[PDB]
Amino acid sequence: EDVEIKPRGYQLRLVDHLTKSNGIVYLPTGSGKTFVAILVLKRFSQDFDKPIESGGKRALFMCNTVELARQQAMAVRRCTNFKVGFYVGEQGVDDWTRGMWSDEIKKNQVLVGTAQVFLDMVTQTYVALSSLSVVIIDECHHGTGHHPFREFMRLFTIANQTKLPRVVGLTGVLIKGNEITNVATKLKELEITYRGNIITVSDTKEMENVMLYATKPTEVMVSFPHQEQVLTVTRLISAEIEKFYVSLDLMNIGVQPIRRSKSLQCLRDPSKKSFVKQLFNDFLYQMKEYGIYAASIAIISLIVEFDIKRRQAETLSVKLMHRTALTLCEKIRHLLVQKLQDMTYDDDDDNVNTEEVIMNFSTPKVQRFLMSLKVSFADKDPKDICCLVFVERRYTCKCIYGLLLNYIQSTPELRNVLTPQFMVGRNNISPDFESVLERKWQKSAIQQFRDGNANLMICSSVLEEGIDVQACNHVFILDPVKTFNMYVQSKGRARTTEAKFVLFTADKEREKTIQQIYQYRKAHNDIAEYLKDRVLEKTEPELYEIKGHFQDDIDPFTNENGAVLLPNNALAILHRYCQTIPTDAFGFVIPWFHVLQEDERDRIFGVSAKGKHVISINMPVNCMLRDTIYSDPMDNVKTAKISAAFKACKVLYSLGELNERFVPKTLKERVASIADVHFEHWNKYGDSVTATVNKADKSKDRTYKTECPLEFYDALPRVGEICYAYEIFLEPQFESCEYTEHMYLNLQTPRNYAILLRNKLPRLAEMPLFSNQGKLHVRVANAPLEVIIQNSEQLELLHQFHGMVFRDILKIWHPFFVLDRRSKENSYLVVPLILGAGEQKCFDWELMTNFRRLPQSHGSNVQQREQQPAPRPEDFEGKIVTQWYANYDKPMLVTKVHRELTPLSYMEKNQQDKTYYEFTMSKYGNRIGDVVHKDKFMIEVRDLTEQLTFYVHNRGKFNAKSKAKMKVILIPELCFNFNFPGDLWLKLIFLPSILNRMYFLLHAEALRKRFNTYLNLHLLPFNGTDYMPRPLEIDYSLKGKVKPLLILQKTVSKEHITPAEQGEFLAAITASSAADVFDMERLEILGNSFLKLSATLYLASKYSDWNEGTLTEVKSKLVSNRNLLFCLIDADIPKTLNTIQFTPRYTWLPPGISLPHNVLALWRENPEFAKIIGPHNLRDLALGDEESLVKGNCSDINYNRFVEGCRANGQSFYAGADFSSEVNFCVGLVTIPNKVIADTLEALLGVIVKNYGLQHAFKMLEYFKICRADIDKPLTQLLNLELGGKKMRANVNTTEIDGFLINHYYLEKNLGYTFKDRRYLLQALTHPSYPTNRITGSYQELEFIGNAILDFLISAYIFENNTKMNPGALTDLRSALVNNTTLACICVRHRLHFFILAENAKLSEIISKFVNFQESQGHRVTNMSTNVDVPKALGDVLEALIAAVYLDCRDLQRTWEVIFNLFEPELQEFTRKVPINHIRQLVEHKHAKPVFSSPIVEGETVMVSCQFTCMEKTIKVYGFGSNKDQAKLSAAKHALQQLSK
Amino acid sequence: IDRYEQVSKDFEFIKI
RNA sequence: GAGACUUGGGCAAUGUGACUGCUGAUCAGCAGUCACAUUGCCCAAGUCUCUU
RNA sequence: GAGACUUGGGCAAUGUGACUGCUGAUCAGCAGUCACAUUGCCCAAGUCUCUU
Ligand SMILES: Nc1ncnc2c1ncn2[C@@H]1O[C@H](COP(=O)(O)OP(=O)(O)O)[C@@H](O)[C@H]1O
Ligand SMILES: [Mg+2]
Ligand SMILES: [Mg+2]
Ligand SMILES: [Mg+2]
Repeated sequence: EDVEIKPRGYQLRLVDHLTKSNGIVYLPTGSGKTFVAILVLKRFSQDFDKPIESGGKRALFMCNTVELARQQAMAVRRCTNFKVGFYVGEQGVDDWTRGMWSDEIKKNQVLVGTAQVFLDMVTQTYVALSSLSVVIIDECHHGTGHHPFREFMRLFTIANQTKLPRVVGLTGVLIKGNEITNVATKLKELEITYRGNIITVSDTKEMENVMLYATKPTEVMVSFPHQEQVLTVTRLISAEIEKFYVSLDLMNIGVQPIRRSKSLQCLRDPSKKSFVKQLFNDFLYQMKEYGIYAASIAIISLIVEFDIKRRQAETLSVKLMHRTALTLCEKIRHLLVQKLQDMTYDDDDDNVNTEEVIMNFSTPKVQRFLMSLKVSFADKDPKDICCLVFVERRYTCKCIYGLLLNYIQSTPELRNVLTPQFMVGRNNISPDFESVLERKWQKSAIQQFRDGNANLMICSSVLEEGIDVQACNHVFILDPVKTFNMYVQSKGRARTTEAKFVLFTADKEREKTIQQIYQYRKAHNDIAEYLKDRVLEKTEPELYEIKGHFQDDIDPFTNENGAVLLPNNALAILHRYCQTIPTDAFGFVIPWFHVLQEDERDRIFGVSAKGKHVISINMPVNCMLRDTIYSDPMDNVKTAKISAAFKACKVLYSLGELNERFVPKTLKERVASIADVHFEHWNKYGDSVTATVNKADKSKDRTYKTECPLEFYDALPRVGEICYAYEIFLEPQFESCEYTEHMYLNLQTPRNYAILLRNKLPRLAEMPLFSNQGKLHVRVANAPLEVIIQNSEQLELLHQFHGMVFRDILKIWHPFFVLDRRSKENSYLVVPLILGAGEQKCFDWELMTNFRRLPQSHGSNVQQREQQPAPRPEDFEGKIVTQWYANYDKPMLVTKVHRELTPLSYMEKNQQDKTYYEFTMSKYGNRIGDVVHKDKFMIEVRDLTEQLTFYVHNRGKFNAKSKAKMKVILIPELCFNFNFPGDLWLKLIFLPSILNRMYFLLHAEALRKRFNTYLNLHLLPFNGTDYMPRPLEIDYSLKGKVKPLLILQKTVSKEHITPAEQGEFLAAITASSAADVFDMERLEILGNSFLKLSATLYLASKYSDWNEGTLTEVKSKLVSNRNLLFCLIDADIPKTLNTIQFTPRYTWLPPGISLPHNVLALWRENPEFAKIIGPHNLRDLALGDEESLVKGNCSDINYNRFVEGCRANGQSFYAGADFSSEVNFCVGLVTIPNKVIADTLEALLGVIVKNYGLQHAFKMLEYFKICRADIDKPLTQLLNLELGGKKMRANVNTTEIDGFLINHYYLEKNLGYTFKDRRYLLQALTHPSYPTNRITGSYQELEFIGNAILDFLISAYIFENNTKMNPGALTDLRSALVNNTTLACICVRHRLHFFILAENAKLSEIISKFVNFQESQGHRVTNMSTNVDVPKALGDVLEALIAAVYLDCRDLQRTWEVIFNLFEPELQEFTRKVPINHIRQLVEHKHAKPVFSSPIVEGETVMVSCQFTCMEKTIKVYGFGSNKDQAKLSAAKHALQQLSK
Repeated sequence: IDRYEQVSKDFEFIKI
């Protein structure tokens, strides 16, 4: 700070003597004793930085008050180089640990704090006492009796009596109290307390120059008459006041705890009854003392404080009494002002009239005060005025201030110069008069006085000690001096020169006053006489003095680790420990004390304790010990009480309840009450409640295997069985045009290909199939045709036909495949059927007996064609051909026959005036010598498509394929012919797309049967059912009363349960990646919404003794995707999900064909070779035809090849390469991510809720062991699930309701739901700030469930009423409709803001300004001028109130009716353009990107500035608001308006 | 009593 | 009345602890959804090869 | 009917940004209710030694 810190003429020898032994300094205030304390710290600053465990030390600075603690903290920070710890209670100290304390000790070389904080620090032995080099004691004159200074000083004896810290005593006045006679008897008490000699400066005369900084002011006194005359109105009001006292004694407030006198004498009225008595007593005291005009302001103070107490009252009984008291104080004010106005008829000069009425109605004492002030100041300069005025009581200060403002305003000579102020002690009275409690004035009155803003200071005894103030020029002690120390220090507050000390005394009591002042003068002169007359000797060897001084009280207790309990500290710790018990409705959390009667003393301890009092301690009804403990015989009631408390503490600790710190023990966890019964199935998967994964996409993508459907396993027919054949119908939808002639006619042909099964198949609905010409509808025969394998060779021929079909006619084959007859996974056969006897179709054995080996296309020479017979025209009609001269082996379909055309053909568009013979000689004449059969026959042919996955909807477009296409004609003898009919070929192309829907349709049928069996639906429409065909999910982007909701209409009725269509389940199976016309994503949103509603309701019903915070933080993990994944894995469903895109050419394994069995064995049973063999090794297994179509396994050469494939992978750069991505389909494994699986879980939920209603859906949710059943009763409906308690219902009867519901029918006139129980309504309208929350609760638990209710109702309504909207807009629409702001607009439009009950400062006017904004804006939904804060409470009020409406009838239809009546305009305005978030809208711009600055705290508001390149200009705009999230929206609001250019 | 009794304006700040 | 001491109401000042309420900032979790940079699939317009 | 090829359009699987609806923890500021503890003070009553 400065180098002028050189010590005064005394402090050097002061600290020199302090070094030798303990000392106490007595120097007057303002003489820098804090500085000499810092000097002592400097002298004892040798061993500070070293740690205690290494022998280091620190220091301790003791304090008295938190304000003085801060003052000394600043004083030590300004001129020290060490580190100081500012330790104050009600924060940190009660929550710190030994590690934190030790670490602070390591850094802090010295500490400061109040006395009890250090007491708890040392007695609990955070650090050893010897760790402190010195102890600094302020206000050491308090170090007597049971004050904490003496208690701490007691610890020195019991501690290690070697290398003790030094103690220094500082006090402006050495003695506190009136036992000033024989002050030598008082000094030695404090001397032996610290066992150090008192020291005072010897050269007082020479250092009186420095003492001029604390100059003695002149002492004058003012004498006023004290005539006993009182007015009539005082007697008029006194009788009524005592009448009110009686009436209050007759009040009927609720029960109140035990309250009686200090020595446990007769009972005393409860605090809420006696506080008003005390207040009125003090008001009457002020009125009698200071005058009527004083009471004229005191009564306003009573009004303004009773209003606060009424506002802060919780029970309704208190409010009526406080309102009666307020009306009484209003009457008192009225009559006081009536007296004022009955006076003041003399003059019309309002200023002079006010001054003269103040002079008149003032009591003579206050009149003398006023005119003494007037003559002392006399319109001098404001800077010349700086003083303290001390009165006795706090309300005295307030009333004196209130009258002084009016007196000063009534005098122009003092108007511009006096600025009064007042402050008081701990009982913090409001510093305002005309306003309710809304003030926030951080700068306390001491700082205001230090700034010079105020010049005259009114204060109680709060300012007499400790607080450092400017050296004021005057001191006026309005109230009589009563104590020696206070007089000494008050005369010390006129610290400057030429100061004046004014005392106001009564005329008739002036003689005793001067006598008392003279006695005080003699005492103050005699205080130094003991030290001046003291015999020069040390203060050390008399340890017996200290021993006797501290052994008088009750002996303490100690144990291991040095923890010591102070017997004088037992009451606090007992009350704290007994306050941790779970209280009843009115259970008492305090011990009950009952002094034993006179002759019970011998009943327990004997006749030896007749005069020694004994008291029993009664534990609470929920204590660890329900018994009682009795006190030791002690000579007084208070010592008996403390002894009983100490013994109770000792027994409680010896029973192990209290820890070594003696602090009450705590609680560990609460959420784990349910985290064991709901999340127990994770452990078998390696997961737990507290385990989470956030790296490497672990627990996000998992490899799964698939199982064939239950109706395809072991389906391969054998000899001597009734085989079943289901034919396939392909119905053409596209019209018959020139382009669609073949695809129509040859697809309507009777010939079909069918499936032979050993099992049964259900009725599978028609599904669409999109091909190039258009869409095809496929249905399977309902009734199979029973056939029997009557020979092994017939089965062999059928199986060879199946294999060669898949090998050639579709080319869906791989070299390493083997014709399968052993494995039963998805194994079956496909066989054509033809008319053999009547309409029924038998086996077309002609085909299978011919096409064992498909006709191999080969070139024919002229000699061969010369020997080749002439083909008939019928030999090609409907057959399949291909050209052998060309390198192309592609099959070619015969379209039109030529019986009327010759090879020297006619003209064409391209080869005009040319024949086909000339064209073929010109083009391919190289490999044709001549056409030997050059007559009477060519063929008109058309090629056929190669695409197989006929799933995409738009691939079959024809708008641009409508253009002209060439007509192609070929010569027969140059094109090789197949006897196969293209009729069957065209249908056989579509096969894999049929099979990969049959697969998942059978899976969906199995799941449908399971979920109709578990929910016991086996009714009529579920056995003789007919399944509606496949629907199209158009929204997959691939091209007044209410209408009752269809989602819930199937809950109270059974006729409306629509049968669960198999198409819905198939949609629930197929993921997005499969890319079919239908998907699960639309049902996803509804399923998730129902899951949320059900989980919230279930948790809020089972745990009605929990808060919504724990409910949310548990239902988070219950509904989390991690939970759904493991749940559905437990359900073992993933074997029946459709994800992959159906790549048939590479991954779709043929049904009756698989790679060799030995390969399966030694590659699937071996973990070491699990995924080491890559597809490059697999493709090299080009086995023999007999090695792959009959034998069924690999040869030795192929054996070595595929056993060395993995080794070659391990000796090349292929080592470590992934061989699982779409190259592990051989074993049937599939890799699926978690999102898909969870989405299918609640997609099944959505299907079930849509078709079967809410009730059946919630019943099914039980099956997934997520909603655990209750032991008392397994589970009930989603409705009538009885929930409620002390947080969902008001805890008051019907009589108290109207006192909290001023208006109810006016809310009814708009809501429309007559409540049969208003408790829900009251609990919904009760804000947390409202005082009843401590006993009744808040609307939080209700908003939590109303949120889910409104969410699900809105989600269901938008789902059902809009059939072709993707979730991209569905969630946007519901979020816009559940956004908080539009909820506030709904609240204000329907005028629910009137009834909402809350009490907070900013909330008082935020609602009013928002409703004014809406009314001016015409109820315009923002979904905005001057960034007005939205009152987020109103939306939460609706959220809780919807739930309150629901619970009153437990029906959802009524809630939906009310919600629709509420939202009718909104659901017709939002559906048009679905307004989105404005920040989102701004970020949606292509190039006008935003960038937002940092938060700015430049004032009470916050703001952020943004930049956007509008018209490629680097513009900058800014927005203001209360919070960052408010300005950011408004900043965007301005910016988007700027884009209006 | 109808009204208080007024006090004399002049006095002395007598030393104590 | 002095001294010793007690009781009851009252005054001023000091401090601990419990409880909930409001606001602002920071950190992280849950469910739904959207915009910008990577592969695959299907089209618009146009060029070449191949097929009459 | 296919391939090659360009420009553009549309849809689905990775990395950033941001919105909605529940919330939690920490820090800070402000405010309420209640209990208890210590020093000193006057007022009224009472007991004893004691002066009268
Ligand atoms: N030797 C000194 N060096 C520097 N400042 C001093 C010295 N002596 C007194 N002061 C100043 O005088 C003021 C005295 O006030 P205070 O410290 O409250 O007195 P005390 O400590 O005696 O109560 C302090 O603000 C202090 O800064
Ligand atoms: Mg000071
Ligand atoms: Mg999902
Ligand atoms: Mg809310």
